[PDB]
Amino acid sequence: RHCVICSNQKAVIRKYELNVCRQCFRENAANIGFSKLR
Amino acid sequence: PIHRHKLEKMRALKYFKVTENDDGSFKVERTRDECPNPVCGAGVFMAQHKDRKYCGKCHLTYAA
RNA sequence: UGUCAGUGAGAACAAGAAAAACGACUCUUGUCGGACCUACUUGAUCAAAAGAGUGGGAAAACCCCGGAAUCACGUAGACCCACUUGGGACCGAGUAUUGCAAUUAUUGGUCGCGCAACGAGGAAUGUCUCGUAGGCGCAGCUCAUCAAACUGUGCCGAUUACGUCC
RNA sequence: AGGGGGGAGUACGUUCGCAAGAGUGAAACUUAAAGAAAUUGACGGAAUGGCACCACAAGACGUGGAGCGUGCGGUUUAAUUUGACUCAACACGGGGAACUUUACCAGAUCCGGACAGGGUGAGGAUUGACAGAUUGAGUGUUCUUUCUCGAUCCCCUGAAUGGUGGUGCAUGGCCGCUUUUGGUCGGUGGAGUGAUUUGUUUGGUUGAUUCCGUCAACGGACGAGAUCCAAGCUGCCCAGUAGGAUUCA
Repeated sequence: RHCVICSNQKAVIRKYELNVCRQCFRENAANIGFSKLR
Repeated sequence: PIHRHKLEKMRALKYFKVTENDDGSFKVERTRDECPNPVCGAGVFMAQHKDRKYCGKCHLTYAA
């Protein structure tokens, strides 16, 4: 497909649960409310 | 030393399409041939090419 | 291959998780339904692939929210110690489906080739002590379309050791 | 007896000795260290005490030579884009890529070259355009025809922005590993000329610098522990999409 927070279209696009945050990796680009505890 | 396509064209009109229909005794009539049914009014005129005429702006098939 | 065992049939029975909304139409004094799935019935007075209509859901609603593999079975099934009726990989013909575009992309499909490999496989080398190893299946993931991959849930479920430091 | 280290206890002369050798003893040339002791690290086919199914024992299942899928190497080709190469390469770069993605190749295009400060307004190098031509591309880029024209597009410099280009040995952030072990650091005091050391230490216990004891250490800070997340048993909450109980039927 294509991405909306980059225009790269490569370095892999997440479209799981209707979000993109893997053309800007979510570890760097957090505050989506996710956490790791386990 | 070839640039292929794109060059200067210098084309189109000079003082041609100078005015509308000349007047002041009777009206004498235009340079070219008429355009029936334009949508931009009859200030557009049609080509002479292959016995066909064509409107470069309202894109009609009409012939002479 | 005989410790699913290879082609046939029937029974009982599982769990996370995915899903929906387009400035596109219609609707009004400030605006509703179509790109998700699954149900049901025609798809057999004659195949599969596959066509279409009705019906519900933003999910503890989705029809019993949960099912067919491992398993069970003597129904007195069939095969039966063979590279076969064990395995597939090559190869040709046909058709439908997906898509902006297919050039085996399609592939859940027909039906050829199987009498092509391979019979537990030299040296070498991997990793786990418990619901684990091993065996098995499903979903998510990616996304025109395809999962022998990856991630997660569930099922069947041991032998040996519980010691030492070479 | 010695005057940086080599050259050399060599050479020449000379005295002693049967000989092997002994005494005496240079230079040419070359080099900027050689050497002494202590300390902290690292290594040892050194020692001692411990700890790990990434180590081994017992032993269950594979891979390793077939037929396939995938990655890498090689060679190939117009291009076969490229990062990574013991472990912390190699179904890895959420990388199951056919047009898109795309680095790379075969060709065309745009202005993104914006910014007019030095120039062309009307009729411009122009915006849009049927036919004809251009060419894979009737495509309007281009060129001819003729039409539609804002004067932004266009002309010359300077200026510029854009990039999946290199450099990860310019660099930020992030991740891997060292290291899945129990390790780490300062103040004051003690010791040493100093580098350093003591605290952080003989013993026992523990996965553990985890504890008790002891001491030129005393009192502290992190990691560990604990706080968190999930699982197993349970109380309270507790019912209309959770599911049972009895009768009527």
